[PDB]
Amino acid sequence: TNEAQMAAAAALARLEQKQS
Amino acid sequence: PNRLIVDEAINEDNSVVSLSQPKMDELQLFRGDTVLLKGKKRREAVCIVLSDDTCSDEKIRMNRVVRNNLRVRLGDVISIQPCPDVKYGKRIHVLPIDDTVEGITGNLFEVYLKPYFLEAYRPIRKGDIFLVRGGMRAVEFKVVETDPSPYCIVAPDTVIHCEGEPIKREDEEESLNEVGYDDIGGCRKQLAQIKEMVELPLRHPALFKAIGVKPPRGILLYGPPGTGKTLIARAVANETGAFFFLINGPEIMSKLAGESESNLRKAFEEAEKNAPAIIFIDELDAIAPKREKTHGEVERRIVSQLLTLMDGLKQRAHVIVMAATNRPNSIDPALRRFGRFDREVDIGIPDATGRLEILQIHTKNMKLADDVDLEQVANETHGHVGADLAALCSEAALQAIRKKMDLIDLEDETIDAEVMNSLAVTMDDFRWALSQSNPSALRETVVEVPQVTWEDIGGLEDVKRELQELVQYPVEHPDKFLKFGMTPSKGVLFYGPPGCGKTLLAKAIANECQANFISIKGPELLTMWFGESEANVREIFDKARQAAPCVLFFDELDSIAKARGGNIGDGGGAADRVINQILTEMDGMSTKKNVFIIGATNRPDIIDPAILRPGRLDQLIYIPLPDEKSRVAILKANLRKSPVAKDVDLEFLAKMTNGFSGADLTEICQRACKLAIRESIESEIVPEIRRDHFEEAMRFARRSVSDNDIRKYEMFAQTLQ
Amino acid sequence: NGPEIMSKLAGESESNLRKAFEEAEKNAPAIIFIDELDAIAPKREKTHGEVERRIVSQLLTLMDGLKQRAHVIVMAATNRPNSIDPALRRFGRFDREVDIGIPDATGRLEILQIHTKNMKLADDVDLEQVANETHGHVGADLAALCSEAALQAIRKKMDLIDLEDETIDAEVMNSLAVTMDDFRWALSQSNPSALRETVVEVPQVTWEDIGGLEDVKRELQELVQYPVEHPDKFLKFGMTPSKGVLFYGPPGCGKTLLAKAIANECQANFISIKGPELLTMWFGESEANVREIFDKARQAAPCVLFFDELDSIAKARGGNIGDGGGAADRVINQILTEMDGMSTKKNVFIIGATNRPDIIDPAILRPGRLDQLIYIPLPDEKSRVAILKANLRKSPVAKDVDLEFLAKMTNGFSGADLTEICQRACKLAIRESIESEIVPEIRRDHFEEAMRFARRSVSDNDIRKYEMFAQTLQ
Ligand SMILES: Nc1ncnc2c1ncn2[C@@H]1O[C@H](COP(=O)(O)OP(=O)(O)O)[C@@H](O)[C@H]1O
Ligand SMILES: Nc1ncnc2c1ncn2[C@@H]1O[C@H](COP(=O)(O)OP(=O)(O)O)[C@@H](O)[C@H]1O
Ligand SMILES: Nc1ncnc2c1ncn2[C@@H]1O[C@H](COP(=O)(O)OP(=O)(O)O)[C@@H](O)[C@H]1O
Repeated sequence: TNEAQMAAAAALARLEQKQS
Repeated sequence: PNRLIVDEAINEDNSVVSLSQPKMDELQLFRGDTVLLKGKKRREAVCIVLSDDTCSDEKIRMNRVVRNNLRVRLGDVISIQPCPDVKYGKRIHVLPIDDTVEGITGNLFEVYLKPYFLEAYRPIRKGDIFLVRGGMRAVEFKVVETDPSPYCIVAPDTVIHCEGEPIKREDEEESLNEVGYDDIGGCRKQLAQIKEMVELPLRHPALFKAIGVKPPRGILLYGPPGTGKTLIARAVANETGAFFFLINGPEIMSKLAGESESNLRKAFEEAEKNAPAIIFIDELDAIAPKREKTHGEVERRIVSQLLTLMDGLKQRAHVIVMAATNRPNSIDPALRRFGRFDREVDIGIPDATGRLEILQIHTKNMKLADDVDLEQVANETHGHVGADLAALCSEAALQAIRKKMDLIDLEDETIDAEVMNSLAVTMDDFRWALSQSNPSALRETVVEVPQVTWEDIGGLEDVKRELQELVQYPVEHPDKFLKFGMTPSKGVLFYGPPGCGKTLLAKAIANECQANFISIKGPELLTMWFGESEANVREIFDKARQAAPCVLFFDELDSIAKARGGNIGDGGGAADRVINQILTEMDGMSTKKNVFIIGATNRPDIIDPAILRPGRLDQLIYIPLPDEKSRVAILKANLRKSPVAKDVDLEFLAKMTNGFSGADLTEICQRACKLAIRESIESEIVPEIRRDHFEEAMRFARRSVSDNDIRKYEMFAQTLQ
Repeated sequence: NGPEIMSKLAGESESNLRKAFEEAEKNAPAIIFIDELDAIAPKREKTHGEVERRIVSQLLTLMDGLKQRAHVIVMAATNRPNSIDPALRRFGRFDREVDIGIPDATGRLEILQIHTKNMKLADDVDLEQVANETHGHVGADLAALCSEAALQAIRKKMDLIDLEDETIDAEVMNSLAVTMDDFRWALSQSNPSALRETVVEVPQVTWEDIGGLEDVKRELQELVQYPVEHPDKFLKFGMTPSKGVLFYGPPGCGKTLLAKAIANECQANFISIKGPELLTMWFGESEANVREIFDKARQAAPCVLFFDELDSIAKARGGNIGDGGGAADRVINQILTEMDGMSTKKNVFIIGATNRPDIIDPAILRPGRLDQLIYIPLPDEKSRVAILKANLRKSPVAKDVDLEFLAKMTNGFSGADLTEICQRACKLAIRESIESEIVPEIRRDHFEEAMRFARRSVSDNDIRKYEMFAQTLQ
């Protein structure tokens, strides 16, 4: 659903900023 | 159905798990959907599912925070289900755990919780524990009240409260600052091997009781001090849940006769009473030194006492004994016989990648400034082990604290959270620590997977392809080698002038194959002969067997012939003790162990011909000085890291440097780089390397290989036809 | 077991041994098994401790007491028969001994089959491939190999079956099968414990594997088989069988295969002693090990004891130049002694090989030792064709390959050099086959290309010496 995909977008941004 | 085994995750995030696509289809979820995880003792967690190319189909990857909340451990099984009906929350109340709120005060919400939740959109559930890192402290929090239930996503427009005394940790949960696998940096491959051996005997004893297989009952770790031998043993006990018993040689040996044996026996009896349990014996060579190397009855007695206690492990159910030594051959050989300590793992020294991982682990809580470059540190810290890298991180943290915080805070035990979080550690603080620390393991050989690739080697186009045929094809296409009855070669010898890329050739094939590179040098072969210590030859080949896949590189193969006189010598052949032991080990090494041997020499005319017979280094490759097209390729390759001006004529330089080796062409490019940097720095007291910098570099560069040396190599190559 | 007895205090270790024998008598018939015997009763002259001297004496008296303790047999296990006090082997006590040794390829297959009786194996599993690859492994290693292969297969299914309880449903284990990838995986993980120990077994080299030398094959059969197939005829005519033969001639002509092939046909244990081992004994002044080699040959009888590179020491000492001494050294002198004291009727035949007979200590060739001499020249044209055909039995060969034409060109090539041609042509066929997937047989072009790299290893400068020496011997 949409609230879950917004939660995923925030988790992906945190992981990519820290790992990249 | 919908049940997966708990494993470790690459993603560190407190609300993310990773599944392989076939299980994302079984669960009928898409990347980014929220799922609910059901563990043990009616405990659940909510998270987002992503995917990668590392998780296996049967397993679900998660971090320690999720495993603690579910009250599960690595190897357990949980249920996973999608929950598309998840909505945003409205009000939540989150409080810290008392275990971490010690020596710290101030507005913990503004420092930790608000950065953590603000625009973070994290799924939470009542009772969820999560860890927020910053200010050089790791503080974990619990969700104690939510308006929606039993889970919700915390939107940036929700209200978060944090009022009340810190929560006393419950007995059903463990502290997230306890030692686990995520605290171990380098030697990840070694940890994986131990996990396979240990996690199941302890986590699922039912499997070994029901299935007709035997567990390992003893693992010997070895390597220099400060590499993580004791960290691994403790981390394994903490992750599996087995009781950890600590033994060490010198403490047991400090006791009187009869007390040392009684104390050793008690530790084994206690492990059974508290089974599953792990008994870790540090300095095994001190508690049980070789009997043939001691004199007294008491020293032989304690060895016999340990040997029989190890055999008693067939009756002491679910007890594994681990041990640590510095050298695998410094302990009584009986301990390593079938049973007892029938497994061992070579920990060694972390390489440049492992050192970077260790520095990152010991900076988890540290706020680093933009100028901090831990990869640069890892490359400078040659000879350092985890014990030294941890000291470097703590020293850099302290310097940042003394420079700033001591001008803000009182000379007391309690510091405001805001002042701690306001501190950043600069590169100058890390470099200062580097000047204070001194490597504890600089002389020992370090085995690493090299970063050299094929693009790093100029010229030698056919040699690069030849190595791929010799090393990769025997395992990439084994059905063709069997079909044509061809026996793959076990190794190749390189000969020719120095500085032409012999080392890069061996590393480049090791790199593509993801294999460890082991560097053996002439001085090791020379010492073994003169000191009558050829037993070290076995250690070299044994390390290659344990490091597999690996490439075992024997440099200066001529050192043995030279030791016998080389240019003069006696009237006999090149055969000697060291080469005989080396050849014996080569014959006993199978290609099925994924170990390939490469040799090199600068004096091929005096190599014992035995090493060139079938089954040894039968293949001969000549590596001459680079030719006209190769020298240009070398000069160009060395400059891929820096802008080069259009006025630079690399072909002209290659035409002049007719007698130069690849090592000499590198100095020319590297010197021109330094000269361009010098000018760039001065301009601020430039954007590219100019022709003037290369022409100036030519004033210092010289050829290392003389014309007489070239003729010697060409005449030999001609002799071979 | 050693550690259990030796860990005890003075007076306790002796009492424990006494009680063990008393219990065996009370419960007779009984067997007492003493493991790690060398840990309890090492040579007395090698220890200064009072406890070790007493514990040897206590074991000796208990062994002698077996005259009264009727129906009690004591068995002991040691790593080597020479690691214990020699008194234990005195008539009585431990006067019988059996060499267990290391299983050969056939024994290893049997062990693997035993430790897989309960395991469900997939159709792709081939324990003959494993038994042949597991060189240097002992039964405990093969048991560990089967366990590791099982654990790999177990993980692949237990992670999916989701059964977490004290018991496992029989159907779950019944559906678990171990594949060849799980045994091959385990092989890459285990490490043989007996790889560097000497391995003694009947060789798999057959006479069909050696090209040419038809008369040498017959000669070896007369020297090795006839003395034991027709012992009554040798007595009838007063024949004294030879105890060995030395081969000489160019390298790479089959000296080793000849010794193995005769050992195979007569089903005799083949013991391989190589130059590096003879050099190790000389360099380290440990020639005493020669006596253990010849003693093993007796234990393994019937056997063929092969001494390769007999001149390895003479070459280490220069030979053409040398030092102030002669041809004799510590290692060859022990070999001379052991051969002279060996009885022909023990069915131990000794074969040597050298590429430089002119520097062999003449003592080894005296009557009663290596009195026979066989010359192995470079193969002739008909033999070179036979060699190429034998080497290519393991590969597909195209009809356009003319092995007789190749043999006509390779006039100066040894058998080892013809093998390089065959293997090089195979490698070329492999390269082309792999490239075609990014041909299924070795084509004439592959052999003609191989000829561009293969060269004779023995030049006429050495052949003239071999022929002149053979001529001197008539
Ligand atoms: N491989 C490693 N990875 C991460 N940290 C390590 C490693 N090896 C050592 N350390 C760190 O260095 C210190 C080692 O101290 P200790 O546990 O006493 O080990 P040792 O046996 O070397 O004395 C710890 O702070 C530990 O976290
Ligand atoms: N063919 C080549 N292409 C690019 N660089 C080379 C080449 N040969 C040598 N070098 C440079 O010379 C240096 C020394 O190479 P190496 O093979 O270690 O020399 P040595 O023979 O002394 O071991 C390397 O760091 C590499 O940068
Ligand atoms: N007559 C022959 N028939 C077949 N192959 C041979 C023959 N002579 C030599 N070879 C090949 O040469 C190789 C070396 O033979 P070997 O007798 O071991 O040499 P050496 O005894 O000098 O070490 C063998 O592996 C074999 O394949």
